[PDB]
Amino acid sequence: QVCTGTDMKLRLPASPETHLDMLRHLYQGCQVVQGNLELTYLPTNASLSFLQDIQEVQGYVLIAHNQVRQVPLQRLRIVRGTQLFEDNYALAVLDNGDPASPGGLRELQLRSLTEILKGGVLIQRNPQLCYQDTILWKDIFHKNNQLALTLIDTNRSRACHPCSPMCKGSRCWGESSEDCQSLTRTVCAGGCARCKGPLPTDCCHEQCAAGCTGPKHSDCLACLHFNHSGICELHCPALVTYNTDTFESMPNPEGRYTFGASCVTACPYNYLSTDVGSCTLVCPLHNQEVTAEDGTQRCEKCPCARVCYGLGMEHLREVRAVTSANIQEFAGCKKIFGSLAFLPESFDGDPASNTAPLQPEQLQVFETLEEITGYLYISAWPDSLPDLSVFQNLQVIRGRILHNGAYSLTLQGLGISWLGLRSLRELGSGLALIHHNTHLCFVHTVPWDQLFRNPHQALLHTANRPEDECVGEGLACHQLCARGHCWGPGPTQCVNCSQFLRGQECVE
Repeated sequence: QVCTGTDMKLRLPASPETHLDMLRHLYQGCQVVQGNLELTYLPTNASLSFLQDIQEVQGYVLIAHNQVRQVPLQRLRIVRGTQLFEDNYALAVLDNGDPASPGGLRELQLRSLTEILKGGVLIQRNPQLCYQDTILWKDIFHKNNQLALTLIDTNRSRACHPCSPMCKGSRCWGESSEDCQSLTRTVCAGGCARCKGPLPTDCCHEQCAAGCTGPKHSDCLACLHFNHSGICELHCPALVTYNTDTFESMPNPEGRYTFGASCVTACPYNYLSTDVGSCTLVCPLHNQEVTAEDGTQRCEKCPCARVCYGLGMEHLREVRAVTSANIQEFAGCKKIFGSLAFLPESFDGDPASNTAPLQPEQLQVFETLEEITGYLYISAWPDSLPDLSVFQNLQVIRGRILHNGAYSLTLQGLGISWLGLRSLRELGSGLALIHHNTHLCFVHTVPWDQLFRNPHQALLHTANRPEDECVGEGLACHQLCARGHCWGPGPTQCVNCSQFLRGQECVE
């Protein structure tokens, strides 16, 4: 039902051939996307039926470089704009069309889109796309949307039928009567932000987003603010309430944490239950996470300890890689509050600053690491290291921060023959992708279901050592391994032991 979004922008996928699986696993059956929704570089005949469910995007929606003729986000209603494309646009459709039939997105058919809270719209360089000029974008933009700006590229290369004859004002996202625009703001009596029609009787409860089916807080089709068990309120009920006479704090049985635009009993697995009554991925300043017995984590106020940070956080916020210059900052860590990334640059070095290449002996810094808050991205690696022994003691990747916003773990272009991640027990989020590691095997030897914690997790893989070639060398899990399942060759690599261990080897 709820899944996170992505942060790829216009970056090409590392493995385009796995792109549809990436998207299917991340979004199939997801109605609400935390963060941004991005579809970039899809093929003409791509199958995106799994995205028919999305109703809401917290951030921006980007459709770009897609030759996909149809992108059926027909249930999308609300784009919140909490983060914007180019820091300004809630919606962007870019580069759709070729330079017997041509590819390129033809129409958007967003029959459901009625609200943009923040951010503008960009529909540019899309020679095969029509009806981007047939929307009353100012109605969609919310009353409090200061960037109610739409830029349309009308230099089209395709002849199109005018909007369905059934569209009011000829306002549509397409040629069908089902592709016509609904109006929720600029048609509202009394100047109310949202309504379901032209009468004062049609004004929606203030707490409603994108319209309503009636004036009650239970009639909102979506909340502007928060959904408390179907009830829209301007805030979630205080997690801790106050005494009638003294106003002293006391637990609120009706108290909830704010999650997205919903109120929850407790924050979802791998989210932080902040003491203030909110759900985060990252604790507020001067609050540390505390792990709960139920798999949730909570943020409580500290006088804080020194904390290990990874990429995308703090002073490493603008740093996209682990290098020989910053590898030492992970010394002594059990957990990293951020991501790790090993790029060819990490291992090639960078003469611009006379920085030495990262050496394999420096990767030992992660041997004490049990948990990664963000993602682990390895697109380079010493070939002197046949496995990932470096992370053999890694137990958990929370993946709150994903690579390109999609992967909690990606490995590509390595000389490793097996992974060997003996201690890995959990993947909190995102997908994993392994590719173009033609020496690598022990891919199908670890049911990945044992590490996954939610319905949107999957392993994507390609261009690894062919399974047939690997087993042809006699490479298989030791018969002593529980279920014959392992991370690599040898009894030392068993996912579990049927008998007992000798050190890490399963023995009898």
